[PDB]
Amino acid sequence: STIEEQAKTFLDKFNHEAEDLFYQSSLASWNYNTNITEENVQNMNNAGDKWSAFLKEQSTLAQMYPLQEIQNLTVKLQLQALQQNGSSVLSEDKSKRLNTILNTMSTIYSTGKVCNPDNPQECLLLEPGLNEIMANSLDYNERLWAWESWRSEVGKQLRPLYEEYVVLKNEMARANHYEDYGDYWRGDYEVNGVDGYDYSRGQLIEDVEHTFEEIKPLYEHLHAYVRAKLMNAYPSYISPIGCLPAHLLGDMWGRFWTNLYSLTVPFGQKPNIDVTDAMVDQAWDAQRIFKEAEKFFVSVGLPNMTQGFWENSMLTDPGNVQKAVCHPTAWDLGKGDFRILMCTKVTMDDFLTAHHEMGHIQYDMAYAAQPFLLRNGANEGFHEAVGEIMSLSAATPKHLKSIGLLSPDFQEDNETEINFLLKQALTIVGTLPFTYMLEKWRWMVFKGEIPKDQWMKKWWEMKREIVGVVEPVPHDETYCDPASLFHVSNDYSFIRYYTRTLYQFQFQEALCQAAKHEGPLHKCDISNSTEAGQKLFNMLRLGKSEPWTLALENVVGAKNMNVRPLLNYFEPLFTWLKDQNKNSFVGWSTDWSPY
Amino acid sequence: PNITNLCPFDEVFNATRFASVYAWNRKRISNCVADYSVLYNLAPFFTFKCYGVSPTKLNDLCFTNVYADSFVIRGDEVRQIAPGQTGNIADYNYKLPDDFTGCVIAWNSNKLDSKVSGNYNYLYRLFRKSNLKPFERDISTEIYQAGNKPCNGVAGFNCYFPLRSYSFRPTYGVGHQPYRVVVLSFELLHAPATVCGPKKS
Ligand SMILES: *[C@@H]1O[C@H](CO)[C@@H](O)[C@H](O)[C@H]1NC(C)=O
Ligand SMILES: *[C@@H]1O[C@H](CO)[C@@H](O)[C@H](O)[C@H]1NC(C)=O
Ligand SMILES: *[C@@H]1O[C@H](CO)[C@@H](O)[C@H](O)[C@H]1NC(C)=O
Ligand SMILES: *[C@@H]1O[C@H](CO)[C@@H](O)[C@H](O)[C@H]1NC(C)=O
Ligand SMILES: *[C@@H]1O[C@H](CO)[C@@H](O)[C@H](O)[C@H]1NC(C)=O
Ligand SMILES: *[C@@H]1O[C@H](CO)[C@@H](O)[C@H](O)[C@H]1NC(C)=O
Ligand SMILES: *[C@@H]1O[C@H](CO)[C@@H](O)[C@H](O)[C@H]1NC(C)=O
Repeated sequence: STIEEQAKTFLDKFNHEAEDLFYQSSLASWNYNTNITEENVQNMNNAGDKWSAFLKEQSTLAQMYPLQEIQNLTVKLQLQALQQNGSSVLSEDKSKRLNTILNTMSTIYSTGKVCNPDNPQECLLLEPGLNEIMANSLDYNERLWAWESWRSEVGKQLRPLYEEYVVLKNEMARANHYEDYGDYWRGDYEVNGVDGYDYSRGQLIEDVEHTFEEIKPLYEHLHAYVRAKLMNAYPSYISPIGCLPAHLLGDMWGRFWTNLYSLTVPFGQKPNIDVTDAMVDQAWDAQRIFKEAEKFFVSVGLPNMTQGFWENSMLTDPGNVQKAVCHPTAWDLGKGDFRILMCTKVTMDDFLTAHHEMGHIQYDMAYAAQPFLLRNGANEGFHEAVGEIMSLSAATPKHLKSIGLLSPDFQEDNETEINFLLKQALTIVGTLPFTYMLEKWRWMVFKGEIPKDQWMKKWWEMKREIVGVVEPVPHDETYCDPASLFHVSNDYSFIRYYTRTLYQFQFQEALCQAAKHEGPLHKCDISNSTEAGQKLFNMLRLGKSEPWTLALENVVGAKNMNVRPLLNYFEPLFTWLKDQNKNSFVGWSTDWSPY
Repeated sequence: PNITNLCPFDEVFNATRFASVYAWNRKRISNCVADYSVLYNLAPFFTFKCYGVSPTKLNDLCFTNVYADSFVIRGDEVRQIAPGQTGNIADYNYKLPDDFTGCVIAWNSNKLDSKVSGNYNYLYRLFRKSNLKPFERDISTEIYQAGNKPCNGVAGFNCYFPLRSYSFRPTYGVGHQPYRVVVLSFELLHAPATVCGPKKS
């Protein structure tokens, strides 16, 4: 009779119809992704169309229930998720122009081909070739040519597109009662109505700043060490007092530093902990790799895999005649159907990635009892964080000695721990200032704090001031140098990686104190510990029903982002970096002294 | 003495098609010999939760009438076919009394009741104004009014068709695979009890 009971009945009918239509859409996307054929393409298109039209009409019927007279938090959360307009709040012409802009950004990024002048008979694409020449080459002018050519071409073809994109997304967010599109993206962390666990959209930026202020000394030491090692790589071009040149970071954009492990190795004479040779000698096929990951997950106390998981997942590349997407993806199709799309090779990296995607699947399996619109992570960081903690625990030498990949006579001295922690730092600590810089530039350009003709000058100054990376040559506003990255060009939130990185080590400390680990944090394994699995499954069972602050309090006993677990993880590497930066200069100058 | 005339449990269990849970089939069993040892000795019939009577002494206890209620539900709602349980099936589709003398039998039927396109021949009632009485069958397709305005037979705003379909597919988890459920209810009346098990020589 009341509005709340009307909302409950409407949500029951929506949940039933949503789970059927979602299942058909996910099955058709799966059939396209494991079998790239044009009838699968049109099946995926028809099911996606019927799903988007279903949510359009159900959000139209969902906005007839006002939220201010609803007192139940779960019904309010489901209706808040359902009533989001998205791009539908605009006029039809502006919405069509926005989808046209997003599609042509996608086609420019996917089909962006940049090659050598005077050799046009074939040219080289970004994903096959430019990634290899950025990650493997040691030539300064070759990396400079590839970097400047790709950013020049992509920036001149993408700058007015981003110029219209920021205005259209700003109009979309201000029509949706948000301050800007940055506020719309920060709205994923917003918690309203729960006493003590309240989290605002505006608070996240100072929280990120408050975490980054304690990130900054460790990164500075790592930056100094990387600069010293790049001085070994490039003798005269890099300055001791200045920033790193931008095209020497091992990637196209400087997002990850993990391609510098060959150049920046602490102890090259010591071997690595690569167990690929042990898998190929003992003939570890992909099925038994996933069986070992399942054994890890039943060691920690989580439920094992479904029978339909083993029947329906394609864990091996099928062959030449059938083409499939090789990207590792965990699929929650709905109706208790869980699959992994993974073209497994017999390597340690695919073993760790299998642990990561089975952590994704376990997270999806646990909130199956939730209503359909609450079947997600509590925020966007949790879903990847709970897979990355499994990738952390499976990569330890103790776990590899446990499952027979690593010999029991293996000596774990401090030098291999230092170089393992430096590999993890180049993957993890290296991406944090780039992520915070990129998101804070996007937040100010959506806010209008950055003027329109001052984008590159502001961006490069922050890259000098935050990340400590200098441009090779100055760039004017004919260029759009942020937009060369995949996430910004295709309308993706980027702060999820920063929050995932923090939540990863927070969850790792909570599980390792749950499992009674008596050593340093990077040695820790959560295997054979039921209490740590129960402590984690208390958060996995919630889904999106509770605030992410409450889920964090369920795991780590804190309701806010903490950076102390991450620096506690990298503590012996921090002491080692303090030891070997005595002769070198820690910190950078914003001057163009390197170049 | 020499025993013949077995009860038609083959027509109940080994039927090709079961009814929906909202229109659950009720078959009365009278004037035959009822061998429950066949049902116990079949391994695909996984769930044999019997309440108010022991499964071992079913062959000795004789009853006046045996009611075999047969329907199809999902995996997760098998537990709602029990005394004192609640949910969509217990409140709105099939209700068991608390003083229930009889057993429930449930087994997976993913090979029979699931199609690749999806099976839509099975329906459950999602919305009822009141919870059902025990052993009550509601086959009405009247529009459910969740709001204040009259529905007038048109399923518009706050007016829903009360019956939703279980879209069974062979690729669903164990909690969403189709489960065929037969509920045996044993009743005794002042009439001479004629459904009994065989007697040994
Ligand atoms: C993949 O698609 C082709 C297209 O005809 C089909 O013949 C083949 O059976 C499909 N593979 C699978 C595993 O269904
Ligand atoms: C909110 O509704 C759900 C079912 O929709 C119910 O289980 C829960 O107890 C309700 N919470 C409150 C606080 O009323
Ligand atoms: C969605 O857009 C419609 C159309 O302008 C509007 O009436 C409705 O209030 C919007 N809903 C929200 C939650 O902003
Ligand atoms: C999962 O574990 C249960 C008991 O722990 C077992 O009965 C079942 O067969 C297992 N399933 C798989 C696929 O290993
Ligand atoms: C490892 O420990 C030994 C013994 O204390 C010490 O001499 C050596 O310097 C340490 N190496 C590193 C890299 O910490
Ligand atoms: C976990 O338990 C299994 C079985 O009891 C055992 O084989 C394995 O070695 C244990 N793991 C560790 C790290 O001891
Ligand atoms: C149904 O068919 C099976 C197949 O072996 C048989 O064993 C059983 O006796 C039949 N009847 C019943 C009532 O299950």
